[PDB]
Amino acid sequence: ENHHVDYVIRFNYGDIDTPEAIKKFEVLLLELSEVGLQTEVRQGDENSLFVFVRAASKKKLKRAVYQSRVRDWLYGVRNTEPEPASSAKPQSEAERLLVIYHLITVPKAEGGAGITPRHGEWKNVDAIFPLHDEETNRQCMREWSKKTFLSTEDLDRIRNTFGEHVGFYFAFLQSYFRFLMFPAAFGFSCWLLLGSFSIIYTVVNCLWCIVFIEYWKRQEEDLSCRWQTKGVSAVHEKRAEFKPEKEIRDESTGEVRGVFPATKRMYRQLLQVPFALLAAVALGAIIATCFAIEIFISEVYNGPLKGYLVFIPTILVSALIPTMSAVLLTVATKLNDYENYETQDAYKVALTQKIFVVNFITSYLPIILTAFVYVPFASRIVPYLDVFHLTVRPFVSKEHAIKARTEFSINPDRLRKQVIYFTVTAQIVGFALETIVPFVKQRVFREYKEYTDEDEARFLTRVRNEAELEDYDVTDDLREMCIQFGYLALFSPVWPLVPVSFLINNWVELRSDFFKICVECKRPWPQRADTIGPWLDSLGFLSWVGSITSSALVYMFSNGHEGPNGEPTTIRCWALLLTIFFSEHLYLIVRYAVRSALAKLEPPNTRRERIERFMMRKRYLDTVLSPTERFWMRQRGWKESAEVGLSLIT
Amino acid sequence: ENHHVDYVIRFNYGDIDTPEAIKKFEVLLLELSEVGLQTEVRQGDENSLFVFVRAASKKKLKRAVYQSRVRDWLYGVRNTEPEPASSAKPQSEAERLLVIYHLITVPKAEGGAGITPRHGEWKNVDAIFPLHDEETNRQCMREWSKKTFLSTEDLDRIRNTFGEHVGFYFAFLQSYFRFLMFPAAFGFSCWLLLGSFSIIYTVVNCLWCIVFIEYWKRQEEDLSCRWQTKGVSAVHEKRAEFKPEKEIRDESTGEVRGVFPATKRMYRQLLQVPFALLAAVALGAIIATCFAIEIFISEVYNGPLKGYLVFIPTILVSALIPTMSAVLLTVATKLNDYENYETQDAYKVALTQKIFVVNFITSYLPIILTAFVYVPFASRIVPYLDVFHLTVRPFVSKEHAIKARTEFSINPDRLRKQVIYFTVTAQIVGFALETIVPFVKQRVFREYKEYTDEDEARFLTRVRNEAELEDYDVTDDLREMCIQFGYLALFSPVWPLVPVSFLINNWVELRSDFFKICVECKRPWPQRADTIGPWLDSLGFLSWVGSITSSALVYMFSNGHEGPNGEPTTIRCWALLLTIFFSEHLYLIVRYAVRSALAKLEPPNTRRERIERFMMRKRYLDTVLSPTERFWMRQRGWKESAEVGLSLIT
Ligand SMILES: [Ca+2]
Ligand SMILES: [Ca+2]
Ligand SMILES: [Ca+2]
Ligand SMILES: [Ca+2]
Repeated sequence: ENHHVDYVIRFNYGDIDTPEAIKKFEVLLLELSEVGLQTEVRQGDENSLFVFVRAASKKKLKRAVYQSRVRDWLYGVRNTEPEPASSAKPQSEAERLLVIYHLITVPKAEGGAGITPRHGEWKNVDAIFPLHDEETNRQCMREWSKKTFLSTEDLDRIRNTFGEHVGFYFAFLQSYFRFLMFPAAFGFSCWLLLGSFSIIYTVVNCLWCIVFIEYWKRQEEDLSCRWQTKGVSAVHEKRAEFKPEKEIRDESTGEVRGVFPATKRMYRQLLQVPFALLAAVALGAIIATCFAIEIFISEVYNGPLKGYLVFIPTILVSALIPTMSAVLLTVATKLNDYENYETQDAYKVALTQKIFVVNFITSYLPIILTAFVYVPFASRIVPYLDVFHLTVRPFVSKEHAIKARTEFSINPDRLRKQVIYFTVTAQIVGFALETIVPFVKQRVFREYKEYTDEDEARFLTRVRNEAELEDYDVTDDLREMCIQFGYLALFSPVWPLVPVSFLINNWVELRSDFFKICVECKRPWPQRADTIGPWLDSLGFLSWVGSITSSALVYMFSNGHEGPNGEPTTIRCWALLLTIFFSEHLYLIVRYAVRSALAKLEPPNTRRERIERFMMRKRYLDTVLSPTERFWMRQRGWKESAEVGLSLIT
Repeated sequence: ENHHVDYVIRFNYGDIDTPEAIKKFEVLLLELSEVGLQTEVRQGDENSLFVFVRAASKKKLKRAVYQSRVRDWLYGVRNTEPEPASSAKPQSEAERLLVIYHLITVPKAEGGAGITPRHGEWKNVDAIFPLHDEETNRQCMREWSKKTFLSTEDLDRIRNTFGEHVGFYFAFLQSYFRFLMFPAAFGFSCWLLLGSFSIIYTVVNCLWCIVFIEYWKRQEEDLSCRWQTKGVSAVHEKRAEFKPEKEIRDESTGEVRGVFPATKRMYRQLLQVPFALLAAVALGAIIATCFAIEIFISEVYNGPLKGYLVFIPTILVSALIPTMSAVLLTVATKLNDYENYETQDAYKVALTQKIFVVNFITSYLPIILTAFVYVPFASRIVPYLDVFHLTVRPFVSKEHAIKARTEFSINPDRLRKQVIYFTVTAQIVGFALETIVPFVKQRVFREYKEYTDEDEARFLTRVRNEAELEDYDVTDDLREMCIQFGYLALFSPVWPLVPVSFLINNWVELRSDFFKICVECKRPWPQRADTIGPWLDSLGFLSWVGSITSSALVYMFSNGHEGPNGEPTTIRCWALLLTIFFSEHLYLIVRYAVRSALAKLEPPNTRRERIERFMMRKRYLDTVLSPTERFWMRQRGWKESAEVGLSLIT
């Protein structure tokens, strides 16, 4: 059905001249041939060729699979000895696709073709992608669209098709959804019986966050052992953009390495603090200014055309936060390039960590402003917001803009409504923008280009359609789930139905993300992983911060949703600070206890890998490696000493 | 000089009858013979026999050394393949002593004699100890009593004589002493230029604590790799008191294990929280009551005989804290037995962790009471201390006991004097009680018993003298150094010469502890370790708590040593809490940054062990282990595809 194709290499010739294009193309085909791959060339687009790649021989494929397994075993990623090359069948499509992707991409010295798409020698090579298995995808979709949980076999199927990175994301999402049943039930019970800002709800929520994060750390270790990816960072793919200072030739492996000093990288990484403060200043200024405009227009201004003016600040936010975030992403990418980052995974993790500052600010600063600035203050702030009258100055006359005032009186529904928005309406709108609109845009761009050799015209047209799809990044889905967890950890006391909303959304999220991968995206090459990465630390940080924000909220809103109704008078700053101190430190103590208790419970795959390391070393040992003297002359054997002892005893 | 003796086994017959003593002694000698050891029996004391133990054959010793190395390698403690048994010489005296100690003590099923001193089958066996190498000890003492730092070779000598546990203690002490030069110089500079309660001193002190602890974690990893003890917990010696529930026979090693459920142990370990609260209540009650008596007698009471009454509370503390601590140690030992603890190291670590609560309370609660109870309060507390007049009631008449009052006026030198005591006078008195008085007591008890065969009478008399010496526990010295670090981390802003005192004391402490080990204690058997153990976590906790206490002190005593002179009026509780919040979280952020920066700097022995694991697996691999088809039929080799691409581009 896929015509035995492993990868499609898109070669762009449109932006270059014919002689250089022909020379580069011949070089590409020669490298593919010399690395043991079979090529077929077809017209991809009007400006690109499709190089269809396949293992040229079953023997060569078995040899490459065996060498990949041997490299994994040598670097300790697996403990079982690699089976001989005659029995080296790819145990899944993900393994064959990974071996062939490495053959195409790893440098010539490392034993492959050095095709680095969108890099120096290969800027014409635009994309290297495998083909979707449409029947398997549709079977999986229809099968687990009718179940509650995905089986371990279902997760293994995802891993065997899309690799362990996508597999880890779906395993984490399934575990998060399963753990969300407890907070969903408990928060519905609290919303029914206690209402919001309940001490018992906040305590149980913090405890649940602790338990889920520690459980997932343990489960990640277990799953990376079960998928044979534990310690996979030892064989992380280098990135071709890495600029080494000197070239050193280690003696263990007869190769030059290209060293770069770690301390110099740390000096360059000092710039992350200024980047973070820049992003905080810019994004917080935009968000707080739009919040002040929103407050003025919606609650201070009392002139004509109030809806058409209250839609102003939401528009400005929706236009300016994406733009400022794109600028900050450009700055973060330039800083990530300045830091050198030998490996692609290190580069990706560092960029994700820089972007997490922007994510935190844009996701949580609105609710933080409403909760800890608008509610306690803003009876003392709205006198300073008369200056924002000019935002309504263009649409209404100067006198009507001035005579539009009333007692400010803070809205006690503002915070609950903002939390309900971010945890329900944002979820629905994000589902729409994430699955529906890209799908419709793809179908529209297809029928636009489709409206205005005979035996492979269908396969080739569907390959040309797959070539237009989006490039799936599992980091985006992990980011979304971690930001959602942050909402739960930080602001769930405001509205205890947040975990119910997240439970429903995450059940739908598994299926809709799988659909997006299978239908709206090119099939990702089966990248490996032994963890969700920096997102685990992000979740730990969010839960820590939530222990502070939730306790602050429970203190401030003890008297109800109004709490300090605009005035900071009722808030005793020492009692708020003491609440925060004891809550955060009870959090840290309970987290330490839970982590230490879970460290005493070794999971089965982890114990099996430890025992297997022992057994491998035992096999190795079994196959290879196969005056003063007058003091001791007094009592010959153990019996003479026994009689001397008897004589001394009696 | 030691007559080739490896171990001396002290067999006590005094508390049993002659037939049972003879039977037990014959069983002991038979086990020693059957495990390959040569025995010689002499009269140890009037109530004990000395069994002198030696490897019966150089071949048997080489075989036992080879088997020990093979076990270490199989469990991953070392990565280099064990050399053959014909080249299996003990590379140090510590290795031979460890192999022979294991031969004597590990159970019969594990391949040794099952002699467990002071246990069921062996309650008569009182002690198993090696003999000191007096010439080597005296050479080391005289050699590094004349140097500033001990060389890496000196530390290796300590490890090669006394094992890696003692070696880790001395390495930690040397590193701590070396790092103390920075705080000593900086604190002397601050005491000269700024005085006490300086913000810059407190900041620099917290930063130094962070850096030293993270550096020592890194150095512990490096040193355990250099001493081939990394991961030594995989071969931790089991403890004979362990009560298994079921007996399971794992298939990897053909042996029964004796499983006990970890969750049941965790249930039993829940009792540690009640023990900790009990110890806190009892010790804090004693300490606070004696502090109130001290305050009343010294500053409220103004009658006759004031010195003979002010010595009352110090006496009561010195008598009651040791007694209450012995009771709490009995309770902690019973709780440690209730928890089952398969291995001896786990038992020891758990008992040390239970005792650390008592250590923290008794070491720091006096200064904490003075700093955060006596200074802010105690103008509002001394009205409640008239009830303590009865403590002076026995020595003075009732009227003289009543008419002994004056304005309370808190002493502004109390806190500085208490800190100076705990950091200088306690150090000197502890040096005395630790080295001088045990030495003199030993010499006195010797000449008492020495006052009121001909060729080995000197060796035998010195073995009988060594048999009386104390049993060295390196945990005591680690406890002392960690409590000292706690004083530095918690209360150094009060008096910035604390690190100078600790620098001098720790230089003397290296030499005096080595002297105590070599002269006042039996030679410890060469127990292994890859860390100082729970004391690293204790240091981290103490530095964390110090970030809170030091910032609180700097806030409270901004106006000088008087600070809040008895009244809590000048202390703004929100400003104190905000100071604590920002100080502790700046601490945690800086600690995270320093830990992450140090994780990027792999030390040489660590990198060497990783590369050696790779090389060992490479040696193992080198010795053993040696319709759709019409799509691909269009272009045969890389050249036909090249011409198809050329025509398509044209
Ligand atoms: Ca979504
Ligand atoms: Ca998603
Ligand atoms: Ca000492
Ligand atoms: Ca000592």
